[PDB]
Amino acid sequence: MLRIAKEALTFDDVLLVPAHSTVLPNTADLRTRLTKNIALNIPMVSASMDTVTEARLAIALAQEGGIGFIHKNMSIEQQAAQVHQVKISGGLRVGAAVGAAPGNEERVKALVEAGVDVLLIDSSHGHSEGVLQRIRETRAAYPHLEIIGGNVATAEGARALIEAGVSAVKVGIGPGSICTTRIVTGVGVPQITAIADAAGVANEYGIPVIADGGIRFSGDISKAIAAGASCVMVGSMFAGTEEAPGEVILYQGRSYKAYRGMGSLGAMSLVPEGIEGRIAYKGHLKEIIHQQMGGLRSCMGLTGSATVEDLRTKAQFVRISGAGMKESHVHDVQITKEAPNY
Amino acid sequence: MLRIAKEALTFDDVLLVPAHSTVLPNTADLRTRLTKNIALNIPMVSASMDTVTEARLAIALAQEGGIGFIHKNMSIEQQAAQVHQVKISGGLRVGAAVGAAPGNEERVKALVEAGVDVLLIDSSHGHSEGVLQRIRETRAAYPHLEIIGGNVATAEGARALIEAGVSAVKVGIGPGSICTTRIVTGVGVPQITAIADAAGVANEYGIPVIADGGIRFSGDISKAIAAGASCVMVGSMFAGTEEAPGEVILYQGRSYKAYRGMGSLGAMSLVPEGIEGRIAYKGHLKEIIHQQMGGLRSCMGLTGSATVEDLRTKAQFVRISGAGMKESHVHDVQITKEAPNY
Amino acid sequence: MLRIAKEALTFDDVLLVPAHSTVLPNTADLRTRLTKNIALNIPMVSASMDTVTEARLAIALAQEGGIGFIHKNMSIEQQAAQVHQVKISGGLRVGAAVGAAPGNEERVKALVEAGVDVLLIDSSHGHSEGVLQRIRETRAAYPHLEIIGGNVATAEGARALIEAGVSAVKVGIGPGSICTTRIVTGVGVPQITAIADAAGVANEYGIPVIADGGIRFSGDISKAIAAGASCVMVGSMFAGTEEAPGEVILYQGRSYKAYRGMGSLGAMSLVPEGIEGRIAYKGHLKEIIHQQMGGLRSCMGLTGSATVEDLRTKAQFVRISGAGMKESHVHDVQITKEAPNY
Amino acid sequence: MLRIAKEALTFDDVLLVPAHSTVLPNTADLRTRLTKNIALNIPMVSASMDTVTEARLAIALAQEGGIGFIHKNMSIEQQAAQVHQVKISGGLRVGAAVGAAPGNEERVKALVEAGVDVLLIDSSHGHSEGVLQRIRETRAAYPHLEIIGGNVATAEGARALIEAGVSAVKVGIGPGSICTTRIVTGVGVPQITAIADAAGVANEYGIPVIADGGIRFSGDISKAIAAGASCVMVGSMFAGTEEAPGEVILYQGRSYKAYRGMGSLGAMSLVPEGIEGRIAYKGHLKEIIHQQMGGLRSCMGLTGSATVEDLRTKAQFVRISGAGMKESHVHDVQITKEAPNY
Ligand SMILES: NC(=O)c1ccc[n+]([C@@H]2O[C@H](COP(=O)([O-])OP(=O)(O)OC[C@H]3O[C@@H](n4cnc5c(N)ncnc54)[C@H](O)[C@@H]3O)[C@@H](O)[C@H]2O)c1
Ligand SMILES: NC(=O)c1ccc[n+]([C@@H]2O[C@H](COP(=O)([O-])OP(=O)(O)OC[C@H]3O[C@@H](n4cnc5c(N)ncnc54)[C@H](O)[C@@H]3O)[C@@H](O)[C@H]2O)c1
Ligand SMILES: NC(=O)c1ccc[n+]([C@@H]2O[C@H](COP(=O)([O-])OP(=O)(O)OC[C@H]3O[C@@H](n4cnc5c(N)ncnc54)[C@H](O)[C@@H]3O)[C@@H](O)[C@H]2O)c1
Ligand SMILES: NC(=O)c1ccc[n+]([C@@H]2O[C@H](COP(=O)([O-])OP(=O)(O)OC[C@H]3O[C@@H](n4cnc5c(N)ncnc54)[C@H](O)[C@@H]3O)[C@@H](O)[C@H]2O)c1
Ligand SMILES: O=c1[nH]c(=O)c2[nH+]cn([C@@H]3O[C@H](COP(=O)(O)O)[C@@H](O)[C@H]3O)c2[nH]1
Ligand SMILES: O=c1[nH]c(=O)c2[nH+]cn([C@@H]3O[C@H](COP(=O)(O)O)[C@@H](O)[C@H]3O)c2[nH]1
Ligand SMILES: O=c1[nH]c(=O)c2[nH+]cn([C@@H]3O[C@H](COP(=O)(O)O)[C@@H](O)[C@H]3O)c2[nH]1
Ligand SMILES: O=c1[nH]c(=O)c2[nH+]cn([C@@H]3O[C@H](COP(=O)(O)O)[C@@H](O)[C@H]3O)c2[nH]1
Ligand SMILES: [K+]
Ligand SMILES: [K+]
Ligand SMILES: [K+]
Ligand SMILES: [K+]
Repeated sequence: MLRIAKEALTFDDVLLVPAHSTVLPNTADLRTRLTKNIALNIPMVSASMDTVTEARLAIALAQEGGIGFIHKNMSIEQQAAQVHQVKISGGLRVGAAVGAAPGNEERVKALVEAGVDVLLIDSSHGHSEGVLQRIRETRAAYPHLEIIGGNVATAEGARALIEAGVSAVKVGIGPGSICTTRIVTGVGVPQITAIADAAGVANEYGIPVIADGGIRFSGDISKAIAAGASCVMVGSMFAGTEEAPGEVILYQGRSYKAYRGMGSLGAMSLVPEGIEGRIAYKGHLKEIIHQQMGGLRSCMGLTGSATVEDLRTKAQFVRISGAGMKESHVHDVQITKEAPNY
Repeated sequence: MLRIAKEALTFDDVLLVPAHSTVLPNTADLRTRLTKNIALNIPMVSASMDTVTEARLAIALAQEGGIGFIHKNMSIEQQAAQVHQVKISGGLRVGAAVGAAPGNEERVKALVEAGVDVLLIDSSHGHSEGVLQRIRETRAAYPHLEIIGGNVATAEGARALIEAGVSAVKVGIGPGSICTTRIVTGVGVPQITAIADAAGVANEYGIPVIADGGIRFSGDISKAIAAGASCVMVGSMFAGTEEAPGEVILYQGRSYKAYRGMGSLGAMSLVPEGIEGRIAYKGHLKEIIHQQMGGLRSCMGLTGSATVEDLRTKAQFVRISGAGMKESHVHDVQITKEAPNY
Repeated sequence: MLRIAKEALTFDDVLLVPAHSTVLPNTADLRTRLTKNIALNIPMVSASMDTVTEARLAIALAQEGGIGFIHKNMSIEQQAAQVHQVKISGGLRVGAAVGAAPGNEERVKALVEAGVDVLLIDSSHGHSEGVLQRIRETRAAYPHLEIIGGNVATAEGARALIEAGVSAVKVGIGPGSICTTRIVTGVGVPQITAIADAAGVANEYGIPVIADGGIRFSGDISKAIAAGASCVMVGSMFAGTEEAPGEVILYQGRSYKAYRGMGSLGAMSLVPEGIEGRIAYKGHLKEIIHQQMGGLRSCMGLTGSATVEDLRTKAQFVRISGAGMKESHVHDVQITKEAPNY
Repeated sequence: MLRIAKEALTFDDVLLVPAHSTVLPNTADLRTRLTKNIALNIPMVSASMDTVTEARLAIALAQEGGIGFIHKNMSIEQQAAQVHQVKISGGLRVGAAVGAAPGNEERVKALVEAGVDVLLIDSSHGHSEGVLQRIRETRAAYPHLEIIGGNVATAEGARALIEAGVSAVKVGIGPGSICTTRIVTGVGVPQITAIADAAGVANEYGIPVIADGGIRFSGDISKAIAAGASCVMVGSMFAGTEEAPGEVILYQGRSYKAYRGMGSLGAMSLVPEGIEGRIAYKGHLKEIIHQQMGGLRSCMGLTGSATVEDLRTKAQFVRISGAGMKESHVHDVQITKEAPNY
């Protein structure tokens, strides 16, 4: 009577199993794919959010081997200009977002004319007739444009996007840090299972999966890749960097920047699907990426994964309980110094 | 040796799976049934509680497409008068509660004479000889009166109520926010399983199930409907509105109203089965309903549920762990603004 | 490789399922057995602890239909005198504790001479050669003395005690509120499973099981009985009453009494297996018993259990998750008044 | 699609089952093995950490029947001198650590010349070509030197170490109190399962398993042994003792010592895998060992384990839920005095 499809898992439900290794962290190969036609030197892309990615962060991230997605909460002229600013900064790639609603044809044309490398239809509605037909329309108009459609969280959603013509499948319905879709609507799929379910289909086509949302610690990047993702999209992890939009706010001896959902009231201007918040100031993006990729390298040394494909297709998990996750964190000790990756 | 019937689930144990959709939130159809003979434009009814539903809230709720149940903690004359006040307010429907104990015949007669649309026998003892024979007596005296009996939490309880002649089955033993039945007695069934178990029987008869208690967020409304309920009954979600009984209380810069169980000592005047509390002031009921139904509409857009029946009979769940629920909430960020639906 | 016998449950893992009922709380029959030869009017006995049971509480409890166990942390003459004081208070029954170590023969003789109704060998070592041979020695010396041996937590422990000649089996290794055996030693069995496992054996002999430790709320009493216990032993629930030993301590506007484990350093005067604490002052034992038995009566009304035997042998459980237990408690509301049973 | 090998358990997921006993705590035999050739009078060894083990603690621990591992964060001359200082203190055994990287030949030679009893290659990379070939090189150079290699967390890791020539297998990837490997990398195995998996292989060879990390309470020592370990390695439990390195720090009326991971930035001088912290001051190591071994003795009395081998090979577990662990701790009472083992 209760129509329950299966028990789905998230990052804190699993750990990666150490295995025979010939890999040292400094020899690990971090290269991967965003699409069949767009390679990345590291498996990180930035969220299309108004508190994460404008040209400044997109440039810095691309210089580190990732790609940024310029957010849609600005005029067409402004967004095209940001794309152009990244493109003229010496051989760098950039993406840009547009919404799922009809009437974005002019915006897409302007972004393409500005040299955008990949268009994102930025939505939770990947498995909808509207988004699928938007993808088909876009693929007709731009036969050689790399396209990522709305997010999905299932095998059938991934298949539908692929059949519509996307270049990569992005996975995540409500796992975001600043996000309340799952609470407001009741809808979502724990992210590890969501990634694996999508990958089971996408792998058949050689189409990359992008794991979007819920990444808190560098270890979550490893887990997302092992679940089947070719790369991760992050908001919180990059929010609060110097390069992210917004000024640094001093409060009670500590520094912060604003970070908000794109379905928050502030971002939309209504029934919101995110909140408005503040996040500790992180310093420069370069050091954050170094910390995060250091964790992933150390993972690859422990799992014996020479490349991201090895991690993505060969590494094994164990299922854990809540006590297992409490043991994984610091426990039974007072932390006197905050570590740069914790 | 341990007589354990099965593992039962509640709202936070499950999420709804996104599916193919042709539904936009503004095209979703929220109409449903309270009984075979009483339709609702939205799937919400208010609790028969002395801190939730008197005529003022019953009127406002009926104007929004729901129905209120006037509580029993007042004299017969007062309760009939409240019913009458809702009935003369332009085409509005109303319910009213009576207790399970013998001797309520005069009260029932007065409520019927005042034009009550549906009588509720307001109790946790739906599966008891007393309540079942009270239903039979009432159905004999008023062959055309819509009747809802005591609450149940099982398939057999639902069957018994149906065989006694009820017009809808209401489900919930102790899930309420302000309620302690399960702690004081040890008795209850997690609400998602309770709803599904009742619905498995009630569906055979075309008899609506009402999911009563434990609804905290709009996403819980979606889940209750998908578990099999035609509509939800809420106390906490409407307590604290301007229209609910009681005055607004200012304390340390914030406003509150009283909210208490009907088995609390205060409400009964003894071994209580609820507590007395205060709840943040919510403003006008209209905006709360708009927020809550906005969440449900957004659910229906994501699940592809065109109607409440589609959600109730076709949408699928996934089982989740505690980590999955922590990911669903806001996490790893400081909330600087409270959202109207969170 | 990991020798794991099975997954064991405690009170918060389960709820009782409501069933057809002809029972009202005021008609429920609370009578039960402590042993085949000692009946109780209510299913409650007090812990043999120096912060719970001396003559004053033993008298008050016996007047309410239970039995107290006078603790062993006093001289032989003092303990015999306390027994005598309960016996001369008009037809009342009393128990008394002795430790498991050799050399307690004189103490046992003095307690028997004072008229003790039941002797408890007060220990966690029920399944030990020493305790079993102590029981055999005692049964030889006093062929008609009701005897309860050391605690057990397994079927085989219960069988061994029965074969040694006990009159009741007491179950509980480390579930106590003030107790640390499970943390210090790593040994124990979650109490619901422990009770059921013991009862599976004891039921074959018609020998009562006493559920000792871990009872926090009245609903836990219901659950212990449904798991197979004929009655419960409580420390925390009665500590802090006016009748318990110790003076009332005022601190920051609230009143307390001391409550400590019998393996705490304070009680022993070493490697302790309990702690020293304070518990809120509860008032008179009579009102506490009324609240606790009111909860049990309300359970019996909901489960349709006319007698304690019906609850003990017929009522069904459902297994629940942590979300199910959070729903059972008060949730999402501020408690402005503390209820007498919560 | 999700490559999940099995559900793995940690200390708080399990309890030991009481069994028939002829063992009293004072008759329990605590003797065990560190290697086939090195016996221990108690099953405790100290972590090779710069805030746990230098000569002073190594001497005190060896006098109590354990063995200390002098940490590697000092010059060769200094480390050899510390070894020598323990060796000349009247018949005492000592170990010493070296890192996994090439170029430690001189350090090993100096430690051997100073009389070290056992060499530890102190690493998380036990299952790596580098560590395995380091073990082989060392075994070639010192055919009669007791060697422990890098840590492992799997059956295959244990087999590989054994085939390379180790004298004991040490188990633990990231369970440490002050440690963040699992969070930073995503890699690890809950410690109870890790120990059992290693032991399943090591038992075939008669090779001891050492359970390293995650031990918080004395009951965890019992559980590690029952999972298959011959002895435990502890950092937190001994940090903060008078004999551990570092001065006592007074802060707000309480005393502390520093305790930090060996992958913390402070210890390494970078992407750290531990943190820097402070731990409450514990007093002299002798009393801590007495408390911890008192807990283990009490376990052995309850499980009927006459020897450590009996506990290690015969004692049974039950799986528990989070409610079972909450019952095991102190609950529902205010602790007015801190117990020496809690
Ligand atoms: N990945 C997620 O779980 C998630 C969820 C909500 C919001 N968001 C973020 O917020 C922004 C808005 O995302 P969104 O579009 O999912 O939020 P949304 O559900 O508010 O939809 C936004 C617009 O798209 C159209 N739309 C609404 N429901 C639709 C449906 N069921 N099918 C097709 N089209 C529909 C409407 O025109 C609407 O104004 C984006 O920047 C996105 O990244 C993400
Ligand atoms: N849905 C729930 O889980 C729940 C539980 C307790 C109270 N309540 C609320 O509190 C109020 C009282 O509800 P209640 O009647 O369940 O509380 P209750 O158990 O206190 O019963 C109230 C009255 O009904 C009769 N009654 C008591 N036990 C009975 C039984 N086992 N069978 C038949 N009749 C019995 C008695 O005359 C009693 O005074 C109502 O407004 C109700 O909504 C709800
Ligand atoms: N039910 C429990 O889980 C539990 C646990 C510890 C203490 N206690 C309470 O504390 C008091 C002491 O109880 P306890 O005796 O279990 O604590 P314990 O384990 O400290 O034993 C106390 C005495 O009994 C003897 N003893 C010790 N270990 C034994 C063994 N393995 N087999 C046989 N005899 C042994 C010794 O002489 C010892 O001094 C009692 O009042 C009891 O209620 C209860
Ligand atoms: N048991 C654990 O889970 C754990 C984890 C991290 C650190 N530590 C502690 O911190 C210290 C450093 O331990 P570590 O060496 O595991 O930390 P690590 O991963 O930082 O490695 C330290 C050095 O060993 C070499 N190394 C790095 N990765 C390697 C790999 N994949 N295979 C082979 N060699 C590699 C490098 O030269 C590196 O500088 C030790 O004292 C150790 O006890 C323990
Ligand atoms: O449910 C949502 N409501 C929102 O308001 C919202 N805004 C962003 N997003 C999504 O969250 C991702 C960022 O997540 P993290 O901060 O966890 O990296 C992003 O990359 C998006 O997928 C939203 N999701
Ligand atoms: O166990 C109970 N003790 C009480 O004192 C009590 N009062 C109300 N109710 C029930 O709780 C429902 C309201 O629940 P929410 O606040 O969660 O919406 C209501 O609609 C009722 O079903 C009670 N349940
Ligand atoms: O592990 C233990 N260490 C102790 O120091 C201790 N003292 C009492 N007891 C046992 O706890 C029971 C009382 O438990 P409650 O307070 O939960 O009712 C009692 O009835 C005893 O079974 C102890 N258990
Ligand atoms: O992940 C790690 N990062 C670190 O920085 C670190 N330093 C020590 N160790 C390991 O932790 C063990 C001590 O653990 P406890 O404090 O829990 O006894 C030790 O015995 C080591 O196995 C580390 N692990
Ligand atoms: K850890
Ligand atoms: K979220
Ligand atoms: K509740
Ligand atoms: K306990």
